[PDB]
Parts: sequence; structure tokens; C-alpha cells
Amino acid sequence: ISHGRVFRRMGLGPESRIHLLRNLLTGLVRHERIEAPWARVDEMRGYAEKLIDYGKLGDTNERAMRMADFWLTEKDLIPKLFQVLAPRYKDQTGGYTRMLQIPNRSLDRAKMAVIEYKGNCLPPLPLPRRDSHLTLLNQLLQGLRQDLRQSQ
Amino acid sequence: AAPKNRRTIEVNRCRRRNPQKLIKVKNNIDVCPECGHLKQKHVLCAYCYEKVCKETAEIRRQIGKQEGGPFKAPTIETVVLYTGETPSEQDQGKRIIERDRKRPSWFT
Amino acid sequence: ISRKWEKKNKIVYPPQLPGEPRRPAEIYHCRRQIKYSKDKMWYLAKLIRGMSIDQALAQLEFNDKKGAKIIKEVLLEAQDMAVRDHNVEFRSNLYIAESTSGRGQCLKRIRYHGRGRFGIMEKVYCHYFVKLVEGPPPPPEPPKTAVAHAKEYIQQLRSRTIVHTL
Amino acid sequence: TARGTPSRFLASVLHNGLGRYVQQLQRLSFSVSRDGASSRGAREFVEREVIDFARRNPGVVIYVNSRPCCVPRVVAEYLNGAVREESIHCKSVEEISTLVQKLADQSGLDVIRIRKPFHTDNPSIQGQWHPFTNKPTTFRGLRPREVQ
Amino acid sequence: SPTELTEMRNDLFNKEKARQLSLTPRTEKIEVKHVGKTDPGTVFVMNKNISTPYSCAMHLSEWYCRKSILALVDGQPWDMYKPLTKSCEIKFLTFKDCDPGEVNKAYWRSCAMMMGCVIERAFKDEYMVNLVRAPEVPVISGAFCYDVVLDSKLDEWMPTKENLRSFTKDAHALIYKDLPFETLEVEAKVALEIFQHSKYKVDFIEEKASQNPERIVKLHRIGDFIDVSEGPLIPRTSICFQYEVSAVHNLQPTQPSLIRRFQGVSLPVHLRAHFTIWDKLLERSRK
Amino acid sequence: SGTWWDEHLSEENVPFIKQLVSDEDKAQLASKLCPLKDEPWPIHPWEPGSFRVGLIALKLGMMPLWTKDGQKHVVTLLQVQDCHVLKYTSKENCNGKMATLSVGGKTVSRFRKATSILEFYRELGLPPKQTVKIFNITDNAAIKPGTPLYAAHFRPGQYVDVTAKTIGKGFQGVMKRWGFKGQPATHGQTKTHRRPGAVATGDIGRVWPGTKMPGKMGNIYRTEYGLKVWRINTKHNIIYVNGSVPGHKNCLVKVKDSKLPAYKDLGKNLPFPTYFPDGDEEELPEDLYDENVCQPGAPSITFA
RNA sequence: ACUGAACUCCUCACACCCAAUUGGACCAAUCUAUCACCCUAUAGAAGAACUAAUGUUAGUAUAAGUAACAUGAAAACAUUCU
Ligand SMILES: [Mg+2]
Ligand SMILES: [Mg+2]
Ligand SMILES: [Mg+2]
Ligand SMILES: [Mg+2]
Ligand SMILES: [Mg+2]
Ligand SMILES: [Mg+2]
Ligand SMILES: [Mg+2]
Ligand SMILES: [Mg+2]
Ligand SMILES: [Mg+2]
Ligand SMILES: [Mg+2]
Ligand SMILES: [Mg+2]
Ligand SMILES: [Mg+2]
Ligand SMILES: [Mg+2]
Ligand SMILES: [Mg+2]
Ligand SMILES: [Mg+2]
Ligand SMILES: [Zn+2]
Repeated sequence: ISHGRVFRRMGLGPESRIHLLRNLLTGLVRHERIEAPWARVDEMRGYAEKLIDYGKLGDTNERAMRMADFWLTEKDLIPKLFQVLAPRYKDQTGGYTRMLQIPNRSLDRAKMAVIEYKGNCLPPLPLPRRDSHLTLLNQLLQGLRQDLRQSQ
Repeated sequence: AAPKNRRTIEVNRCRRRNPQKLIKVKNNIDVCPECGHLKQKHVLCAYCYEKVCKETAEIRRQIGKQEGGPFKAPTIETVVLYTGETPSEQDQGKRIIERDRKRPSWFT
Repeated sequence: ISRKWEKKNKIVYPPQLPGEPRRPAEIYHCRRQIKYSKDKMWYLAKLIRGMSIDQALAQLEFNDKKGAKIIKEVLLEAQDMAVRDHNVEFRSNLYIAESTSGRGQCLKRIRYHGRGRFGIMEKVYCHYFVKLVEGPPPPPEPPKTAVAHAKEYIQQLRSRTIVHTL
Repeated sequence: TARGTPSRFLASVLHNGLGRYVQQLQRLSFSVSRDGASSRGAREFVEREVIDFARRNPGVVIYVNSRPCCVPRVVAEYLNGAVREESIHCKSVEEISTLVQKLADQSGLDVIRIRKPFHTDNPSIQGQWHPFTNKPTTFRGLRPREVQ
Repeated sequence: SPTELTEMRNDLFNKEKARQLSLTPRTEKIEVKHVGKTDPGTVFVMNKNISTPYSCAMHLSEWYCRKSILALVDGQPWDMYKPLTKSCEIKFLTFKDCDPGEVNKAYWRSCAMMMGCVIERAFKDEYMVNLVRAPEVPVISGAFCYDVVLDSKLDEWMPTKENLRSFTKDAHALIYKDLPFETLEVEAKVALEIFQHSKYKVDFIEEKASQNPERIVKLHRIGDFIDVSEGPLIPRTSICFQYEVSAVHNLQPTQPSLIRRFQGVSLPVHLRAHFTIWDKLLERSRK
Repeated sequence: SGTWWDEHLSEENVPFIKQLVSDEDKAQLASKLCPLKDEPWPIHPWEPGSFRVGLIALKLGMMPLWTKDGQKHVVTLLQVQDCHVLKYTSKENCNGKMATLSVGGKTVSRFRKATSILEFYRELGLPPKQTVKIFNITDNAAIKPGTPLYAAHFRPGQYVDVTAKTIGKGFQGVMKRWGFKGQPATHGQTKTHRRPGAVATGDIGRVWPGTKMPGKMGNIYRTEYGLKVWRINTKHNIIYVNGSVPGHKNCLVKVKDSKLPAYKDLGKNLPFPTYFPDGDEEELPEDLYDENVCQPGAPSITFA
């Protein structure tokens, strides 16, 4: 039974899980876009947003600094978090990362996912887009919307 | 615990040709509007993604070239400029990445 | 070994009379000595048996099995040669008529067990065979209706005779 | 066994003995060797018995081939279009004469299991049994427990 | 009798098609360059008047055959089964495109014509039914409509809910028939010969010939039913999935004659709506 | 090809459609607030032997409750959410012993329901409901479909039966499933700690039907009998039932009158068909308490 | 009263239902003498016939696509991290 269990069991155990996620997160901070197995990415996603929140909390803050020091193995990334990533997202209250499923891995046929920090410099992903408003169904519904607003 | 008797081809066929064993037909397959190659819905188009990844790799090679050695992550934002492009007011005070090719249509 | 499937494309039919329906083009193609189990290959062969060429290619493209890409390659080769050599009008206007796996020539190796004892390991090889036929894929056989069953049962009753009599 | 073998009903070719009896055997081909011990009996048959058989059965055409062969054969053809090949290899004159006469007597119908030892196209004269035979009619044709 | 009229119309249509087919200069070849985002710069070397855009799709893939609704030939809308005439640039238009306006119009017109066919065959022999036209009403309006003149006998008659259901069932039967949308490009005289009986059709053909520099008009056939169209149509009847005949309204200026406007709403297989959304579209289309 | 509702909708059409359908649901629910103003089915007085309809409630959770005697009783909170009568079936039509009322609870999405269910609810003029349960009633207890049901249907001091699917524990071994003692830890016991012992007897060359073996436990319907109603909260439609009911929190439970022979004919004081708020005779307070219940806001109890 | 066998009768036929053992009539294929010449004849010979030896060798099944086996992470694939 695993009712209300929120964390996956991965790696060689709890510490190993932390270390695996830490490496993925370090990769994400450096590269701003990471391919990895879907489950591992999904697990890391939460930590990614939390890290930005601690980044926002301030450079001078000792608590935030300690957290940043732990989660970023490469130390050059710690300035980047506080001075680049945190100021970028100052406007929005969340939804810093974007996760999309990728065609399965060649070797082991693993479910794969791309994770990026929003507003990166890199070429945009081929994101899924909803149908145009000018489609037949959308036209009919626009007609309906117009009729309803005219009624009021 | 060993088999008491050889299982026949009739019984074996029944086991291994069961619908449960069979491969299921997929209804997720649609044409990617951008390239015309087949994509599974809910999944990024393989062709389009490969294209984006190739460009990303090239930019990253250039990033590494400009940085020089490890532990040289900039403390400023980055922008990528292609041939016949100049930094704007926004692009001023950002790290400039130069590419030897033209702007892709999809890159905006 | 036998290689009859190859010789099937070498058949030449006499020219058709004007007052005759157009003969659908048949294409025979196989890959020999695929490093893959025939049993595993069978599932993929069965999958695409009734399908059109494009449907089959789509299904194979998004399959996770090793043999899927091999069948995809064979199908593409067959589609190409169909148009080029066998005078098929449209590359899309093809459907899989036959799709089969057969055993290949195999190699015996030794598998070491956890005493002096051992086992004989067999390196599996298989052939994939395909026949493509020009035209739309034939419609699947409709499920038997209540009226069809009823008719069949009446027919059974009407068929019966007084047995062991004059 | 029956389950392992085809079966047929008892039949005639064209209602053979109804109007007039017509001999079903049509042609009889013999392959005989001039030299060869197998065809010894066959030779003696051709010498003495075949002429008389031909006279007795004018409807049958007899062919005698007389060619080199290890086994002599008789091929019997019937009006229905059946062909029967019978080996007369190392058989006496008596045995061959017997076999040939049997072929003359036989029709072209297959020698398989015959399902019924009788066949009729009009089995009934008074009318085949149905449930309502041997049942009395009722007034107004009223069903049981019917008010009207 | 209606049967003899449709028979005669079919004979004339077939005769005209045969005439147009006969003047082909022995399977001439045309070069058709595909200009699209997908599979760029592919050329089709195809028959001058035998070949169609659908056969171009058949050269590419099944996906093109399935999804393509119209062909844009030299930037002009073109039926999938309409034969090509000259060396040209082709692209395929689907419902999913950024601006599917042309596809929307084509689908709308096609459904209008289908409804026309249905309502023609629907009424009894004793009653007289005369089809006026299919107005070019926008998709945003919510209902494709057709104008019909009925006999004086059914002036006081108003269709019931069951009657509308019956029209719907007939339309679904027509969908199930899976009939191609046959097209013909003719001189006015031929159209006049075909549509000599219906004065409304006469008038409509006259104005259509007038707007064109020549006297060239377009005709479309589903199955034993012929109608003159405003523009290009969808390839096949099977494209429609959800098809209901919404309502019938009497037009207000009924001084000379009484015209019924038949209104209905449709969506293709590609753009299937949920039961709930569909119910909203129905309740709007009745207005 | 597979399709969902918002597959083919635009960016701006999705919020519009959501709003439109939500508003229609709200309107339909609000429409049914006055059943007595609409043409009702005849209301009959209570008779011995009569059985009334029950409810479908959502299990909110548990809190402690105290009594004047000083004993603490844990109670379960059952919230009644959009509970309506859906269908009536006569005894002859049902081919059963009693007339039946189908009652639904907890409104759900229209987009996620089958066409058949959608059509049925469309005819009703109510948004679709998660679960429908059937209550066997007498003819005199018949209620017109569409009529809302409230927590005040039950009254404090009354006993109820509660039926729900139990918490699914998935595949379980004999020790957790049937409380088998298992085998000792040490003193040998090579591979036997949690295993079933002898499954059957030697002489029978088989295993009896219904032997206790490892399998799926939970996720089945169970009934808790003779649970006391301690308190009703009329404002939020809460029933406070004694002890624990089956199922997880936020599940849907079937609540009916107790079938136990002790509480056979205690339905005299209860509102017979149902409670109709629109009647508006002696408007009920926010909270209905049992005599023994220590009400919040009451002075501290002294055992005199 | 009737049913009821391989008993008995009936139409035709007849060597044609015991272990070990014993007597007899035939005979597959091969080689040789002499025949024969789309595959045989009369004789003489003999490594002269396999549903069975946990038989020998080889092939291929069953158990079974089972048991089991394998590559720390990201990435510019420079490198860095655990
Ligand atoms: Mg879980
Ligand atoms: Mg693991
Ligand atoms: Mg060793
Ligand atoms: Mg213990
Ligand atoms: Mg142990
Ligand atoms: Mg041990
Ligand atoms: Mg007897
Ligand atoms: Mg006997
Ligand atoms: Mg006897
Ligand atoms: Mg005897
Ligand atoms: Mg021997
Ligand atoms: Mg043997
Ligand atoms: Mg042996
Ligand atoms: Mg097993
Ligand atoms: Mg394992
Ligand atoms: Zn793409």
C-alpha cells in the first residue's frame, strides 16, 4: 500500500535519490534545458521551482544561501541563481519550469522528458499549440459567444 | 516443480495468440503540421525536436568557446545573434552569442 | 536453405485482353538472417497483416520493439521497388497481403551454469516475409448479426433428414 | 475406416435398368509385353480369351498395346467418365479373365462406402408421417384452454 | 414524375462529361509543383484532364488523402476530385490550417447542397417541391440554410420535431452512402438544358453566367441529384459526422409566393464536438 | 480517432465553454429548490411498516463529540452534496418486492460522462451525478424525480446504516488479509514467516471453494449497521454519525434508516417522504442536537 | 408378453480370435546368374526389415520468450558532478 506517498523511490536509496535530483537540478541551472527520463524529470521539477523561490528570497539571506550551496554542486552557478534566474522570475509567482514529453530513448526505450527554465536564450521548443480561432468549430462557438453577450 | 507433460502446439497457440498478448493498434498518430512527419499526440514531434536540439548544441558549443574552461558561468543574461543582426536596447548588457548561419524561420 | 520468396517477383503473366478486369500488382520482399527471435517477430508481422502501407508504417514507427524498425525498413524498400520496378501507380495505394516470420539458420553456444553442469544456448535468427498488393485494404469481415445466426440455424433445421430409414 | 473415408448413396448412372440396361464399360486398354514373365498370363489371355470377350461385349472397345513394360496393366473407362487402372502383373489367365469380367459388370461409380443398401425417389405412397397424422381434429379448431 | 426528371438530368450530365472527356489530346502530361510547408518541391507529372488533386495526394501519402479537403491551385480553391487543366502550383488545405476560411466555406456549401437533396426526396409525390438556392451565409451565423418553394397545399403546414428528425435520418443515410462530390464546368446553354424546368434555377444560372467573363458555370452531383453551386465543395459525403436539420422558417415578405428557409448545422469527422457543446450549437442554429 | 471535449477548442474558447457549462449547471440546480411550488406527488402520513428513501453523502472526516455523562464518542461527518431523486420504479415494473427510488449524489463533469447518462440527465434537467444508489420504498413514500434531498431528512436520536466501498489495500498476503498467525522468526523457519500453512487436507485432492488465500483486499461494499445520528448541521447539510463508516474521506456513502429489528418502527417522528425546506413550518436552526450531546457554547459540565 | 450375445437359424463365404513353445504358407528391399527394359521374372546369396534397451549420433520441440544477465548523472560529448 502506498496511499498518499508523494516521492518516488529512485537510486540506491533516500540519499542517492537526493544526489540524483541534485545533479539533474545542477544541470538545469547551468544549461537551462535538460533531457532526462520522464519520472526523474517529474521528481526534479518541484525542487526546480523551490530553488527559484529561495533565489528570490535574497542573496544576503544566509538560509537561502545554505540551500543554494547544497543544491548546486558547481559553485559558479550560485551567483547565476541569485543574479540571473531569480530577477528573471520576479514578476511571476510560480510556473518557472516547462516540462514536455519527448520520443522514447533509443537504447532502453525509456519514457523521456525535456525540462527548461522559461525565458531561456535557447531556440524555442516545438510546443503543442491549440487549434486556431478561425477553425469551423471555433467559429460556431464564437458565434454563440457573440449571441450570449448580445442577449445580456 | 517440473512439467508432468509436454504442452501441445494447440494449447500453446491459444496462450500466445491471445488478444492480451497481441500488440494493440495506436490511435494517437497524427501528422506534425510543421514538417509533415508523423508525431504521436501528447509527445513532441521527433523531427522538429531533433532540429531544435541540433541548433541548441551549436549554440552551446559557442557558449563553451566564449566562456573558456569550467566554472565560468556568467552573472548576466545571454542572447543569441545570427548574421546581419545587431544588439538592441534590451540586448545591451547581455552576453552576445554569434552564429555563422542565418536566422531559422521557427526561431523568433 | 530455400529462397523461393525471391523468385516470386520473377513471374511474368501474359498480356491481358481489353475485356478483362485490371490485375492488382503483387510485390514479394523479405529480409534474411535478422538477429531476432521469429516468435518475437511474429507479433509485429501479425499487427500489420491487413493494414495499408501508410497505416503499417505509422504503427511500426511508434512501436518500441527492435523488430519494428527492421520491418519498417523492409516495408520502405518494398514500397520503393513497387513503384520503380513493378509499375505501381501510387506508393500509397498498397496494402499488406502477407506478413510472416520464419526461422533462420542459428548458432549453438555454451551457457555456463553454477556447477560443472552447463546448457546449450541458441543464437536466434529469423526471416521477415512480406507481400504487398496494389489497391485499397480489403474491408474487415463484419461481425455475425443476430439475423445471420437465425438464418443459419433455420438452415440447419431445414437440412435435417429422417436418418437410418427408407 | 468409415470416418477416414469418403461415402456416397446408392445410385445409377442414368437410371440404368429402368428403360433399357446399358453396359457402363466403354473402353478397355491392355498393355502387354512380347517378352517378360510378368505379362505371361496376359499374353495367353490375348491369345485365347480376348477375342471371345470382344464378341460377347460389342459395346466395349478393346485396345491391345503390346509394348515393352515391366508390369502389364488394364485400363477400364466408363460412360460416366471414371477411369480404373488395374495391374494384371504375374496373374494367371483365369485371374485375368475374372478381373476383366468384373470390370464389365461394374459401373463407373466409385467403390467407396455406400451409406444405405437401398435407394428410392418415391419412399412414400400414403404420405410421409407428420405430427398431425394420427391426431384428431376438434370442432371450431379450438386450442386447449381456449374460450373462443 | 420526379423519377423521369432526375433520369433525364443524369443522362445530360453523363453526355456532357463524356463530351469533355473526348476532346482530351491523347493523355497529355502536365507538371504540377507542390508548394507547401510539408514535403517541399515535389513535382507531379500527371494527365492533362484525367488527373485530379486527389491523385496528387495519392502520390504523396494516405494522410494527404484523408486530411486534405481542398486544393489551392495557383492560389485558387479547387475540388479534390475536380480534374486539373494546366501546369500549376498545388497545395492542400485542411480544417486545421491557420486560415481555413476557404475550407469552412466549402464545407458549409456542401452541407447546404446535401440538405437540398434530402428535402427534395423527402416529400410525397402529390406535393410539389421546388428548390430555390443555397445562400452564402457565414459559418459564424451558426446554421447553413437553403431556400425552398413548396406547393400551395402545404402553406398552412408547419413541420414537427419528428419531421425534422426524419430529415436528419435521411441526411445520415446519405452520409452512410459515401458518395463523391462530382463536379462539372460547363457553358451556360448546357445548364439551361438541364435546369429548364425550375425557373429559380434558370434565374440563378443566368446571374452566375453574368458575373463570370464567360458563360461558364459550375454543377455538382452527389447521387442522381444535380445542383448549381456558388463555389468549390468538399471531396466526399463521408466527411460530415454530426449533421442535424435544425428548423424551418417562413420568410416574411410572402406577397407573391411563400419561401421556406431550411436551417441546419454540421461538423466534420476532423472537428467532432462533445455532446454538450453540440447541444449548444443546435439551440443556436434553430434561431 | 480518440477525442476529448477541448481537443479542438481555441485558447480563448476553453474559458468561455467552461464558464457556459458551469453556469448552466448552477442554474439547473437552483431551478429545483422549490419542489412543493412545482406539482408534487401526493404526500401521505407515516404508517407502520413503511420505508422512506435515503441519501448519498460525502465522508468529510471525523471529530470528537462529548456527552453530558462525560463519555467521549468519535463521530463521522457526512456532507450531503447535490442529492436529488433521479428515478422512480413501480413494484410491477421492477419485477421486485418493493418500489424503488434511484437517487444520485455529487455533481460531476458532463464531458466525462457517456451519451446515455447525459441524455437521461438532460431529460431530468439536472447536471450528472457521480454515484446513483437504489432505495427500496413503499408506494406511499414515492417522491417525484428532481426533488432535492437534505441532511435534515435525518434527525438526531435516529439510527442509520452506512454503505461504501472500503479502502482498497490491493493484493495482500494471508496475515494482513485474514489475520493468519504466520510462522516464527528464528529457530529455523527457512522461508516461512508470512506464508499460509497447510491450505487444505491431504485426503481431498483439491482445495475447497472459499478458502482464505492471498488476494485483493478492500475496494468492496460494506455496510455499518446501527449508527446513531448525534447532530445535524442544516446550513452545510452535515450528518454526525456515531463511530466510523467504511471508505476513505471524500468518498460517497449510501445512508438509509437502520434495518435492525430494534429500530424497526422508530420512523414515526421523522419527516416521512422527506424534509421539504420550502414548506417553511417551524424553520429549523443551524444545528440540531441530541439531548445527550454537549453543545459547543454550553457551560462546562459538572457531574451533579 | 416383450427386451436381451460373437449361442443358434437365416443370404453368401470360410485357413482367417490363447502366453511360452512348435509346425507350415507367403514376402519388402539389396547384391549376383540369366531375364526384363517406366522397374520386372526364375534362381543363388546375405551387415536381409525396429512404436520401445534412463539405447548411439544428429535435428527440432516442451518447460519458455520463462529463470537469469547488463550501462552512476548532465552535457559542447571539451568537460563537470555524485
Ligand atoms: Mg503510487
Ligand atoms: Mg531501482
Ligand atoms: Mg568451475
Ligand atoms: Mg509472529
Ligand atoms: Mg528467513
Ligand atoms: Mg538451506
Ligand atoms: Mg438380438
Ligand atoms: Mg456374423
Ligand atoms: Mg458360432
Ligand atoms: Mg467359419
Ligand atoms: Mg540388420
Ligand atoms: Mg526409426
Ligand atoms: Mg530408442
Ligand atoms: Mg512458468
Ligand atoms: Mg526475474
Ligand atoms: Zn515536426
